[PDB]
Amino acid sequence: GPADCCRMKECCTDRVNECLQRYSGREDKFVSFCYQEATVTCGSFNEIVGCCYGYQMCMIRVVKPNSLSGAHEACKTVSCGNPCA
Amino acid sequence: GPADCCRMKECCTDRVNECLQRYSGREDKFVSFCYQEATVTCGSFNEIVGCCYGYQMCMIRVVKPNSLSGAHEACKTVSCGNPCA
Amino acid sequence: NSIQIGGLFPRGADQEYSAFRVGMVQFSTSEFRLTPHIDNLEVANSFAVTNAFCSQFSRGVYAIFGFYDKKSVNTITSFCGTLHVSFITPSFPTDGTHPFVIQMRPDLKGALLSLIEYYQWDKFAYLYDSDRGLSTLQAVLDSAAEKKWQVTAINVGNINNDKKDETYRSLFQDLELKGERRVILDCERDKVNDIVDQVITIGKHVKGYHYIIANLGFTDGDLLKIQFGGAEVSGFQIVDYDDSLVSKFIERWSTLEEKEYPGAHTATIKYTSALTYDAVQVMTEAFRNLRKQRIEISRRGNAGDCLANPAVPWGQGVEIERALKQVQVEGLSGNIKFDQNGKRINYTINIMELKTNGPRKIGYWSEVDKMVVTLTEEQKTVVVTTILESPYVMMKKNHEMLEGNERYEGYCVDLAAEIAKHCGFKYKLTIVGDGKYGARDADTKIWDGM
Amino acid sequence: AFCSQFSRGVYAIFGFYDKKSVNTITSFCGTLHVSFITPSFPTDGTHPFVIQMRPDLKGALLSLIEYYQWDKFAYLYDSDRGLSTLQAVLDSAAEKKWQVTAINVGNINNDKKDETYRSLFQDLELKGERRVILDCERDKVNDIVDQVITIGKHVKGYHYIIANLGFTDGDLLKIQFGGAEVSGFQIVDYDDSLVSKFIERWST
Amino acid sequence: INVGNINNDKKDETYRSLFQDLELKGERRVILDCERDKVNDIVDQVITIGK
Amino acid sequence: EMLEGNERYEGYCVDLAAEIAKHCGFKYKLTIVGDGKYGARDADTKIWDGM
Ligand SMILES: *[C@@H]1O[C@H](CO)[C@@H](O)[C@H](O)[C@H]1NC(C)=O
Repeated sequence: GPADCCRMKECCTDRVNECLQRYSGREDKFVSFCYQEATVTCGSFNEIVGCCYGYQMCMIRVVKPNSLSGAHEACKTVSCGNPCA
Repeated sequence: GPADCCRMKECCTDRVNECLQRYSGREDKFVSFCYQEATVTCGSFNEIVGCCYGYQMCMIRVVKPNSLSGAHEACKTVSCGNPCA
Repeated sequence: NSIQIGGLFPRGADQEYSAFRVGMVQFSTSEFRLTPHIDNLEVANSFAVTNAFCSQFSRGVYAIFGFYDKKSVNTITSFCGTLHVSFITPSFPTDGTHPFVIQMRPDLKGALLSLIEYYQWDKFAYLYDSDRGLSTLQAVLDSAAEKKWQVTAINVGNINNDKKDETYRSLFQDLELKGERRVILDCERDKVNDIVDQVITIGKHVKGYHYIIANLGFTDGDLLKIQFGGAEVSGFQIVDYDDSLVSKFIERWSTLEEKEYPGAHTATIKYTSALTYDAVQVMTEAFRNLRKQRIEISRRGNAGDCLANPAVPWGQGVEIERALKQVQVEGLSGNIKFDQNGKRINYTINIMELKTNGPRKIGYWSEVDKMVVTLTEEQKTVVVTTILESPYVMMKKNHEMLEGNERYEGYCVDLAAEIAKHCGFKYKLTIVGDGKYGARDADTKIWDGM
Repeated sequence: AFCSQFSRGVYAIFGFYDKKSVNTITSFCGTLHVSFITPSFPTDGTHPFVIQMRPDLKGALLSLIEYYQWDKFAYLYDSDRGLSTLQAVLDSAAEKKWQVTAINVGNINNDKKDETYRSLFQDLELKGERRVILDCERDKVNDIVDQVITIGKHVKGYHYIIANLGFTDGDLLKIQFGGAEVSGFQIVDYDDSLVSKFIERWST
Repeated sequence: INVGNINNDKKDETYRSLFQDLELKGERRVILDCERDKVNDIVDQVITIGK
Repeated sequence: EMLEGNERYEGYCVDLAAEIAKHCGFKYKLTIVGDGKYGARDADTKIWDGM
């Protein structure tokens, strides 16, 4: 049906987070993986960019092992950037 | 300075609504004008598309004179569509 | 100076009564001697508890030492509260303000939560039963809401033992589904053991799982079962055997004959029994302090019927209560002191971890300082996946006459030889099964290929 | 009181119990073979010589949650009727994908409770949760409702589920016009002819 | 809008219709010039409809 | 000479820098290396010089 922006973002963050939860304690390794899955399920306007690029980057640089919850809670409000290129 | 999505959308709807409030009874006529100004103030990833396209179309098709408040309240949750095209 | 004190021992509790008698012998003095009246009952039965309590009351006991269950505990608290008779118990601490009750067992909540924070657990599983009450559950749920924890609360107490086989397999199946490894067991030792056996049976004791046993009896049960399993296990110990007091006590305990004192011949002692011993100490010191303060608590006449309405309490009771609560002594559970309500204060809960060689204390937990840590602490053949492409990997003409990496020739083969030569490992060249490089299937979302 | 009734030689007893006293009643009625009938909450287990008038609310609640398709919500409970329902919805949350926030409102004293609720719903604002289940006695329900209206969370977008058989027993006129969805359970249908006649006699 | 001519006995839905009509225009900013009692009444009705 | 900061410099690596910083979401300040060398290890003092 119709595609959105806000919906895609909220879905993106949630799916990434829920995904990283299965990988607890190795979490810092799998961020890009879970972001890939999340981009697949939530869709993206540009396949390269993904659902939310900025959230992905913030998580990748911030996330430390077992620190997930706080990291996501800090990073989920971040600007996603341009979902074009 | 990333422009995100949601922030831009909520900004778009808010500016459109706030602008259309200034024109009473002419509300259905000035929708495109206020959408132009709102896209200007909130910025857009594609200048042609605007901040939120689906909201613009929704307002244009729904809004009738003096019906502003309800029309906006109905149209502000709608999907914006593809921001890059 | 005969001091009559009633006592309640659940049928099947031996070492507790043994340690009780040992306490009677060791803390005995020429000044005064405690004269216990022991009454065995069904602890879960409220009626039985009521009958026993009123029996002790009519006998005119100055204090009662006993046990309770989630079912019977309110009977004890209410009756002791009404008749002003002091009750001392090793059983789980009551959540609330209960007068005329002295709870020997320390509160485990703080130690547990601090332990969770120590291991940095964001998400885990909580297995509980309703025996000692849901107080701990409420605690970890409120703390889970506060600290943003995702906790799975599962009641294993309502599962019947007759029909429980596939129930636990399904339990840990659902638990494996979410990939949650970390698991906390808050249960009676029997249920714990059962769950453990189910775990080893289902092979959930392998590496990657972390179990936290919540109780003071971590070394009292058999840890040899999952010891070699390869999963981390952590827990709490209220009795330090490295202490001189506990060491000498244990020497005398081990020299005791099993025939006279049941289950008293052992290297260790259950924390409940130890708490009983320490309780005997507390009572002795209490009445001693009563005699030193020159206050006579002696009963003038018989107490009469406990049920008789309106109930009238004796005055002396309050004095005996204050006497007990003001006691501070040294014992197997460490420093023993009480607050106004009767809960334990200034306890030290040794935080212990099960390792390969055996259990070891990694730290201790205090009511103030929280968790404080004690003393800080071949070559496998590399599997090389590759695909056939020219001239990267190709089959030799004579390849049927050869075996292993000698079968393949190509750029990537030589490059593999070089990489292995520089990195210093033995390598096994293998061709990928599906014969693809790599991809994500749009349906199954599974990565295929090398 | 029970032994008083017993010595008088009564053939049956009708009464109420609490989470504390219920074991006394069950044990005594079971031992002395005296039948006990009560409106109070059902005991969880098999207890003889007790006839529980109150129906089980668990199934209705869980099925309702499934009906509204709630993935995540907040569960407000107290320690008065027991944690049985809480344990139930937690186990069912474990079976399903549910994310449940359990908060104990029972240990909060009524004299000092003002900011306790503001902080409560503050923590509820943290997660942004707009779906909330109240499992409490009518009094706590009413108090929590008043606090909800005060902080203005009874407006549209919020969904409250009151768990009890007394949904119409408390005052609903308060949040009725608030614009927020409220759902609950009723064990007494006033549309029934029997109940209608009873009410006609009752009001007089 | 004159809120003074409304009788206290029959006034329930009158305020609901008032603020509904006020919702029509989307009006948020509102000035109350009234006696303390009428002020209290209007305020309470505002809390009731959650505005 | 009339500009200041990152506006002083232009080039391939500058634009690429802008892109990297835009992608990684940080504020960057372009600076020229002191010794004016790329990088090397002195065989004697074992000290790295350069960027
Ligand atoms: C003993 O307990 C009290 C109660 O919290 C505490 O303030 C005090 O610091 C404790 N003493 C020690 C040595 O832990």
